[PDB]
Amino acid sequence: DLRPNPGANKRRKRVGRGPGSGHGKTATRGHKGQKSRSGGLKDPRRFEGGRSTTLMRLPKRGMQGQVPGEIKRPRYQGVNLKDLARFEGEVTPELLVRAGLLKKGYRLKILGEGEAKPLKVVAHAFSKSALEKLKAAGGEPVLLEA
Amino acid sequence: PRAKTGVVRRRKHKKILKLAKGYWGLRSKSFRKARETLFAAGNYAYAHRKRRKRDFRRLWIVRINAACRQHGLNYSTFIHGLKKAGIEVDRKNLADLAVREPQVFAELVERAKAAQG
Amino acid sequence: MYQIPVLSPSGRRELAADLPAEINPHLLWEVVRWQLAKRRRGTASTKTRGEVAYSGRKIWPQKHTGRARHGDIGAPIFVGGGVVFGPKPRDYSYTLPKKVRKKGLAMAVADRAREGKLLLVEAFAGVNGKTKEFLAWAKEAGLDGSESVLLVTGNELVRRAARNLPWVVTLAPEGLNVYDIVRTERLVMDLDAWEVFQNRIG
Amino acid sequence: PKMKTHKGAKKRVKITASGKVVAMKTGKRHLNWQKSGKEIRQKGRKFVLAKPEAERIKLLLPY
RNA sequence: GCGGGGGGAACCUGGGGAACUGAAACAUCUCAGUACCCAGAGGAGAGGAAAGAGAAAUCGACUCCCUGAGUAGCGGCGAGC
RNA sequence: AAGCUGUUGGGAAGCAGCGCCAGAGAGGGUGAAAGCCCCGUAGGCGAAAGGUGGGGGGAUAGGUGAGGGUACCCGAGUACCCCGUGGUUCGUGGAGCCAUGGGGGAAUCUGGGCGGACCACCGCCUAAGGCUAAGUACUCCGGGUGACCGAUAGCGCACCAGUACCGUGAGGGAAAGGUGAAAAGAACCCCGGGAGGGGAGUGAAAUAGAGCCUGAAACCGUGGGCUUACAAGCAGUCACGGCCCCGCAAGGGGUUGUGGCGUGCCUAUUGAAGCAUGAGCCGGCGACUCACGGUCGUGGGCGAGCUUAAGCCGUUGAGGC
RNA sequence: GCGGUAGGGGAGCGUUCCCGAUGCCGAUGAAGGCCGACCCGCGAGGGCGGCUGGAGGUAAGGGAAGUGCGAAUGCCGGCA
RNA sequence: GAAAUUGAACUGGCCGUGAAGAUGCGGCCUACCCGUGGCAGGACGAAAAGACCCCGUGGAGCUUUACUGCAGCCUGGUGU
RNA sequence: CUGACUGCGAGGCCUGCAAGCCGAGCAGGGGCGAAAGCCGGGCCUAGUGAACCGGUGGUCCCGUGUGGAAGGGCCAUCGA
Ligand SMILES: [Mg+2]
Ligand SMILES: [Mg+2]
Ligand SMILES: [Mg+2]
Ligand SMILES: [Mg+2]
Ligand SMILES: [Mg+2]
Ligand SMILES: [Mg+2]
Ligand SMILES: [Mg+2]
Ligand SMILES: [Mg+2]
Ligand SMILES: [Mg+2]
Ligand SMILES: [Mg+2]
Ligand SMILES: [Mg+2]
Ligand SMILES: [Mg+2]
Ligand SMILES: [Mg+2]
Ligand SMILES: [Mg+2]
Ligand SMILES: [Mg+2]
Ligand SMILES: [Mg+2]
Ligand SMILES: [Mg+2]
Ligand SMILES: [Mg+2]
Ligand SMILES: [Mg+2]
Ligand SMILES: [Mg+2]
Ligand SMILES: [Mg+2]
Ligand SMILES: [Mg+2]
Ligand SMILES: [Mg+2]
Ligand SMILES: [Mg+2]
Ligand SMILES: [Mg+2]
Ligand SMILES: [Mg+2]
Ligand SMILES: [Mg+2]
Ligand SMILES: [Mg+2]
Ligand SMILES: [Mg+2]
Ligand SMILES: [Mg+2]
Ligand SMILES: [Mg+2]
Ligand SMILES: [Mg+2]
Ligand SMILES: [Mg+2]
Ligand SMILES: [Mg+2]
Ligand SMILES: [Mg+2]
Ligand SMILES: [Mg+2]
Ligand SMILES: [Mg+2]
Ligand SMILES: [Mg+2]
Ligand SMILES: [Mg+2]
Ligand SMILES: [Mg+2]
Ligand SMILES: [Mg+2]
Ligand SMILES: [Mg+2]
Ligand SMILES: [Mg+2]
Ligand SMILES: [Mg+2]
Ligand SMILES: [Mg+2]
Ligand SMILES: [Mg+2]
Ligand SMILES: [Mg+2]
Ligand SMILES: [Mg+2]
Ligand SMILES: [Mg+2]
Ligand SMILES: [Mg+2]
Ligand SMILES: [Mg+2]
Ligand SMILES: [Mg+2]
Ligand SMILES: [Mg+2]
Ligand SMILES: [Mg+2]
Ligand SMILES: [Mg+2]
Ligand SMILES: [Mg+2]
Ligand SMILES: [Mg+2]
Ligand SMILES: [Mg+2]
Ligand SMILES: [Mg+2]
Ligand SMILES: [Mg+2]
Ligand SMILES: [Mg+2]
Ligand SMILES: [Mg+2]
Ligand SMILES: [Mg+2]
Ligand SMILES: [Mg+2]
Ligand SMILES: [Mg+2]
Ligand SMILES: [Mg+2]
Ligand SMILES: [Mg+2]
Ligand SMILES: [Mg+2]
Ligand SMILES: [Mg+2]
Ligand SMILES: [Mg+2]
Ligand SMILES: [Mg+2]
Ligand SMILES: [Mg+2]
Ligand SMILES: [Mg+2]
Ligand SMILES: [Mg+2]
Ligand SMILES: [Mg+2]
Ligand SMILES: [Mg+2]
Ligand SMILES: [Mg+2]
Ligand SMILES: [Mg+2]
Ligand SMILES: [Mg+2]
Ligand SMILES: [Mg+2]
Ligand SMILES: [Mg+2]
Ligand SMILES: [Mg+2]
Ligand SMILES: [Mg+2]
Ligand SMILES: [Mg+2]
Ligand SMILES: [Mg+2]
Ligand SMILES: [Mg+2]
Ligand SMILES: [Mg+2]
Ligand SMILES: [Mg+2]
Ligand SMILES: [Mg+2]
Ligand SMILES: [Mg+2]
Ligand SMILES: [Mg+2]
Ligand SMILES: [Mg+2]
Ligand SMILES: [Mg+2]
Ligand SMILES: [Mg+2]
Ligand SMILES: [Mg+2]
Ligand SMILES: [Mg+2]
Ligand SMILES: [Mg+2]
Ligand SMILES: [Mg+2]
Ligand SMILES: [Mg+2]
Ligand SMILES: [Mg+2]
Ligand SMILES: [Mg+2]
Ligand SMILES: [Mg+2]
Ligand SMILES: [Mg+2]
Ligand SMILES: [Mg+2]
Ligand SMILES: [Mg+2]
Ligand SMILES: [Mg+2]
Ligand SMILES: [Mg+2]
Ligand SMILES: [Mg+2]
Ligand SMILES: [Mg+2]
Ligand SMILES: [Mg+2]
Ligand SMILES: [Mg+2]
Ligand SMILES: [Mg+2]
Ligand SMILES: [Mg+2]
Ligand SMILES: [Mg+2]
Ligand SMILES: [Mg+2]
Ligand SMILES: [Mg+2]
Ligand SMILES: [Mg+2]
Ligand SMILES: [Mg+2]
Ligand SMILES: [Mg+2]
Ligand SMILES: [Mg+2]
Ligand SMILES: [Mg+2]
Ligand SMILES: [Mg+2]
Ligand SMILES: [Mg+2]
Ligand SMILES: [Mg+2]
Ligand SMILES: [Mg+2]
Ligand SMILES: [Mg+2]
Ligand SMILES: [Mg+2]
Ligand SMILES: [Mg+2]
Ligand SMILES: [Mg+2]
Ligand SMILES: [Mg+2]
Ligand SMILES: [Mg+2]
Ligand SMILES: [Mg+2]
Ligand SMILES: [Mg+2]
Ligand SMILES: [Mg+2]
Ligand SMILES: [Mg+2]
Ligand SMILES: [Mg+2]
Ligand SMILES: [Mg+2]
Ligand SMILES: [Mg+2]
Ligand SMILES: [Mg+2]
Ligand SMILES: [Mg+2]
Ligand SMILES: [Mg+2]
Ligand SMILES: [Mg+2]
Ligand SMILES: [Mg+2]
Ligand SMILES: [Mg+2]
Ligand SMILES: [Mg+2]
Ligand SMILES: [Mg+2]
Ligand SMILES: [Mg+2]
Ligand SMILES: [Mg+2]
Ligand SMILES: [Mg+2]
Ligand SMILES: [Mg+2]
Ligand SMILES: [Mg+2]
Ligand SMILES: [Mg+2]
Ligand SMILES: [Mg+2]
Ligand SMILES: [Mg+2]
Ligand SMILES: [Mg+2]
Ligand SMILES: [Mg+2]
Ligand SMILES: [Mg+2]
Ligand SMILES: [Mg+2]
Ligand SMILES: [Mg+2]
Ligand SMILES: [Mg+2]
Ligand SMILES: [Mg+2]
Ligand SMILES: [Mg+2]
Ligand SMILES: [Mg+2]
Ligand SMILES: [Mg+2]
Ligand SMILES: [Mg+2]
Ligand SMILES: [Mg+2]
Ligand SMILES: [Mg+2]
Ligand SMILES: [Mg+2]
Ligand SMILES: [Mg+2]
Ligand SMILES: [Mg+2]
Ligand SMILES: [Mg+2]
Repeated sequence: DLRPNPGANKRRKRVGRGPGSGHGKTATRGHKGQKSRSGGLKDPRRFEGGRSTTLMRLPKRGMQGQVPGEIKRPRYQGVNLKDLARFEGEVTPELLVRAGLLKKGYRLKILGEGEAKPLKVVAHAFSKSALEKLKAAGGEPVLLEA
Repeated sequence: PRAKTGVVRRRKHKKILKLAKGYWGLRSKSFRKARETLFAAGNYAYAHRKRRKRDFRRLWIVRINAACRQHGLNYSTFIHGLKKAGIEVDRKNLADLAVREPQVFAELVERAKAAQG
Repeated sequence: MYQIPVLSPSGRRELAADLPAEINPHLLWEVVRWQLAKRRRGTASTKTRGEVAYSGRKIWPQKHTGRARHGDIGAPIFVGGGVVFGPKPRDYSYTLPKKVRKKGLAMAVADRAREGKLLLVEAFAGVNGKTKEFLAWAKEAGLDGSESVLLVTGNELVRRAARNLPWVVTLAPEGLNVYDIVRTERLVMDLDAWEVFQNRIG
Repeated sequence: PKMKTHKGAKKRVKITASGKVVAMKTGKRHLNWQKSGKEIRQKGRKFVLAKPEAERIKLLLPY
């Protein structure tokens, strides 16, 4: 096969609208036709009227922050045991971070629906329901500590 | 990649100018006046393409009425009788028989007369 | 597809490899496009009404002048003055997904193999980096110039010998890419080159 | 270049897990003086919006 | 006796330091330590061997790039940064 | 490195014939389209003198140990605190740390700063002296390369340009490239004061004749065909007719006599033929882009997964990690 | 079923540039220009014929924009 | 041997009509083709993107017991 | 006598937004009545103000190495 027609399979058409002409998007050019169609409209996203925005709502979202700001803390990443049921042997945060579901969130914590495999599991915490569903299958040690 | 205006604007202009010939003054030499006058001309042409019908209908009708009035009746009586006779014949134009073969026209006058009432 | 002919000093035996049967032309389109758009290089330049070399003074009062109404001569309405939306230097290349690349590659080699034009070789009598030797060897392999040929091998000397030839294009094994595969009607390459080709994908 | 998030928005609006936008019921801070207990419960909750709702989303989205 | 003086397209450091404009007015803020003036530097300059980072009993001079991140935060908690 | 013959042409590199080199089939010139005609190209070779030169090699300056005891030293109007401010994401905020104009004013390891007011505890660090390459930035200069310009473009300037010219001055700031392969640049005769032409001659071409390739449009003229001096017109259009012209034929081209009809273009407008706005006419320049970040749609790759960024390796339009 | 401004949608034409190009077209004459009552397309436009001109041009199929002018008391030049 | 100006012109009167103020529309009347010398009624004649008026959350100059600032002066503590 | 209750709220009215308005019924605990039942203020339609900012009380919260404290959040109520 050769450069005669690898051509894009009849849908990608670069046909950008060229509005300056006598037919298509004549004169006024693009949707304009009036005024205050010049440099640029004020936003409009959040803005305008000049009245009060929707800004009449309010921040209940407290703890917005202090000057030192963010307080670093062990962020807990959860994981359903139905996605854990994909493989079987004896899991540790290493295996979970290797599989695809963890992403170095570090503090692992199995939970949720799905069905339990009788395998073993080390974590940092355990949800009640998961702990029970897995209790009806196999063993499980708690976190390291930190 | 840059692309000057180049040949294009001339070519187009020349094309319009080709129709402009025959017009008076700048109206046939200058592209702009040529364009305007060509527009007006186009519209006039389209309208008179419908005018032609009315005009010829009228001419025919006058001639028919004249030659018909030579025999004794007017165009109204003529068409009344003719359409009443059953002769859907003669798209009014073909009543040119007023000119050539007026005898046929006369027989038609009779056939309209008797069938009129 | 599979049953490609392998040439060696001992006969015309055969071989086999994966090489998908189905071949989406649009994929080759996007890969080749990516290649030609990455090999592209931005350089076209122009100057704005501020990139000009003129003054800024209002050329005349505008009030009572009777004339038009203008500012500095750098304005694009002026001849010589700044360009409007002229091209500036910019990067045309992007990141086409690796999967797509290896895909299209294997697909190109596949199509060339399906046409039968592919040919794995090991016999290289044209040892010394000399055109006439490669010409005789090509005369042996059934090459003749009737078909444009892409040659792929790690041998520097063979590369040299085939380099000047117009109906042929030199190429390293790591240089293997869809554009060159598409260019030439017929593909010929080394067992080692085909091995590392299989190493990228196979 | 690279849209900065609207800090005012996030400090007072929550994006739903699906797509809707949630804010607190207004009218429960300054107008109180002897307003009925019916008021201060129904104003204590949060709610959706409508078409400014669709505007709100744009003001975030890296978030 | 040794050295200095002046020049150099842009780059660099330091000493000074705006307003239009933005906020659909405007004064806090914004444009911005940007324009510019001045001094000084060299093929670069600045920076640089912790009285540091800040949460790991962890890192181990400085500079530059990607990411961290439009996060932490700052803000007539507005514009915006 | 590797070319001769025939052929057409004013001229071959074209055409036809057989043939040759290639680690060179990049390109440029040669009267037209050259791998082999010239300059080059692939690939190699080269410095008495100057510059550069840890990449390598030598040399020096320099540096290298354990335990005990003693109370000597360890950067001053400094630390620290307060007043007024700067820097940091920090606008006084619960406002620390670093920096310091004013005031008070120590300690020398049982010392002192700091980890966001302050306190305790737990830890990090040694202030008030100084030096240092590399990685980074830029482009007056040199080279390379363009899905960059092609004389209104591209640097303002392809050309005797920051010139002419303008302004007291700082400053402003242009236009202007083109004979032909070769000047072979037109002797001599003729008209003319010259200018300028007519022969003649050169040349493929002089409709390449010297601001000379190609020579568009407005605009100005000459000749010719048609037409007009009782006719009321956005200048056209439809109809028939006459004169003129190309064609066997039928038809067609040009013009306009009479007849029917007919309130320029753009814009701004409730509304224009408007006594509302803009254009003397012609040619060229001229206006919805790009970057990053979003959002729906969309063509594909993959799929509980998908994708890499800087960079490194490679190459010199080769991609890979 | 088909009047149509603002506006939305669909399908196309031409200009420059790249792949297709170590190619094909070009002195038996390229691009550009002038002319036409001829051919094709609804149209933007493409093609042929005569003349001029003298060295370049670029298919089918794709790619990228300094891409189409009649007006801005627009800009430059030329001429009424 | 210029100039402003100039959409194009084959540019008449009345009565009406119409964005109400028509050489261009309708109706009627008038008028052989081209110029020279004069007048200035019309072409809302030329000239200046109205100096009057209003609008713009435009600019600038001035005022004061408009607001907030700054210089300058008065003033307590402190260093000298 | 104190339902001028606390924890809610099916379903609507009106409505661009926000906002305003009607409300059966469930759980807790009480009022009046023998009971049936009625009570989440007044025959009803005006008697009012998003947000930012701060005052006060309260509490399952956060609180920058850890323990406190400063500060902040949440609930209640206050400054037009
Ligand atoms: Mg339309
Ligand atoms: Mg227009
Ligand atoms: Mg309007
Ligand atoms: Mg805008
Ligand atoms: Mg609140
Ligand atoms: Mg903790
Ligand atoms: Mg999950
Ligand atoms: Mg143009
Ligand atoms: Mg005519
Ligand atoms: Mg009829
Ligand atoms: Mg600028
Ligand atoms: Mg400038
Ligand atoms: Mg200048
Ligand atoms: Mg200016
Ligand atoms: Mg004027
Ligand atoms: Mg060799
Ligand atoms: Mg190679
Ligand atoms: Mg109320
Ligand atoms: Mg209540
Ligand atoms: Mg509550
Ligand atoms: Mg409620
Ligand atoms: Mg800097
Ligand atoms: Mg504004
Ligand atoms: Mg203002
Ligand atoms: Mg201001
Ligand atoms: Mg600043
Ligand atoms: Mg230094
Ligand atoms: Mg800790
Ligand atoms: Mg480290
Ligand atoms: Mg170290
Ligand atoms: Mg800040
Ligand atoms: Mg020979
Ligand atoms: Mg020969
Ligand atoms: Mg010959
Ligand atoms: Mg020859
Ligand atoms: Mg080469
Ligand atoms: Mg030449
Ligand atoms: Mg060529
Ligand atoms: Mg050859
Ligand atoms: Mg060499
Ligand atoms: Mg050398
Ligand atoms: Mg040597
Ligand atoms: Mg030397
Ligand atoms: Mg010597
Ligand atoms: Mg020695
Ligand atoms: Mg020693
Ligand atoms: Mg010290
Ligand atoms: Mg002091
Ligand atoms: Mg202290
Ligand atoms: Mg501060
Ligand atoms: Mg302070
Ligand atoms: Mg604060
Ligand atoms: Mg100590
Ligand atoms: Mg101490
Ligand atoms: Mg510290
Ligand atoms: Mg602390
Ligand atoms: Mg300690
Ligand atoms: Mg200090
Ligand atoms: Mg450096
Ligand atoms: Mg260069
Ligand atoms: Mg190039
Ligand atoms: Mg020029
Ligand atoms: Mg030119
Ligand atoms: Mg010019
Ligand atoms: Mg002069
Ligand atoms: Mg002056
Ligand atoms: Mg001078
Ligand atoms: Mg100029
Ligand atoms: Mg020449
Ligand atoms: Mg002569
Ligand atoms: Mg004389
Ligand atoms: Mg010739
Ligand atoms: Mg010729
Ligand atoms: Mg000359
Ligand atoms: Mg020429
Ligand atoms: Mg000429
Ligand atoms: Mg001429
Ligand atoms: Mg001419
Ligand atoms: Mg006649
Ligand atoms: Mg008469
Ligand atoms: Mg008339
Ligand atoms: Mg005659
Ligand atoms: Mg006529
Ligand atoms: Mg007549
Ligand atoms: Mg007529
Ligand atoms: Mg208006
Ligand atoms: Mg009027
Ligand atoms: Mg007016
Ligand atoms: Mg007006
Ligand atoms: Mg206009
Ligand atoms: Mg005018
Ligand atoms: Mg105009
Ligand atoms: Mg013009
Ligand atoms: Mg756009
Ligand atoms: Mg959107
Ligand atoms: Mg959406
Ligand atoms: Mg689609
Ligand atoms: Mg597919
Ligand atoms: Mg998809
Ligand atoms: Mg799929
Ligand atoms: Mg990037
Ligand atoms: Mg990114
Ligand atoms: Mg590279
Ligand atoms: Mg190479
Ligand atoms: Mg319709
Ligand atoms: Mg329609
Ligand atoms: Mg409209
Ligand atoms: Mg070009
Ligand atoms: Mg190319
Ligand atoms: Mg090419
Ligand atoms: Mg010839
Ligand atoms: Mg020839
Ligand atoms: Mg021929
Ligand atoms: Mg010819
Ligand atoms: Mg010729
Ligand atoms: Mg061209
Ligand atoms: Mg062309
Ligand atoms: Mg031609
Ligand atoms: Mg068609
Ligand atoms: Mg045509
Ligand atoms: Mg044509
Ligand atoms: Mg032709
Ligand atoms: Mg040439
Ligand atoms: Mg093409
Ligand atoms: Mg225009
Ligand atoms: Mg114009
Ligand atoms: Mg002009
Ligand atoms: Mg003149
Ligand atoms: Mg007018
Ligand atoms: Mg006439
Ligand atoms: Mg009367
Ligand atoms: Mg009148
Ligand atoms: Mg009137
Ligand atoms: Mg009429
Ligand atoms: Mg009339
Ligand atoms: Mg007027
Ligand atoms: Mg007057
Ligand atoms: Mg004006
Ligand atoms: Mg005005
Ligand atoms: Mg005005
Ligand atoms: Mg004035
Ligand atoms: Mg206004
Ligand atoms: Mg005013
Ligand atoms: Mg206002
Ligand atoms: Mg307003
Ligand atoms: Mg104002
Ligand atoms: Mg203003
Ligand atoms: Mg104002
Ligand atoms: Mg003034
Ligand atoms: Mg002012
Ligand atoms: Mg005054
Ligand atoms: Mg002040
Ligand atoms: Mg003084
Ligand atoms: Mg004092
Ligand atoms: Mg004193
Ligand atoms: Mg309550
Ligand atoms: Mg109520
Ligand atoms: Mg109830
Ligand atoms: Mg009782
Ligand atoms: Mg009861
Ligand atoms: Mg009730
Ligand atoms: Mg009451
Ligand atoms: Mg009562
Ligand atoms: Mg209200
Ligand atoms: Mg409060
Ligand atoms: Mg409070
Ligand atoms: Mg308490
Ligand atoms: Mg508490
Ligand atoms: Mg704490
Ligand atoms: Mg507080
Ligand atoms: Mg509190």
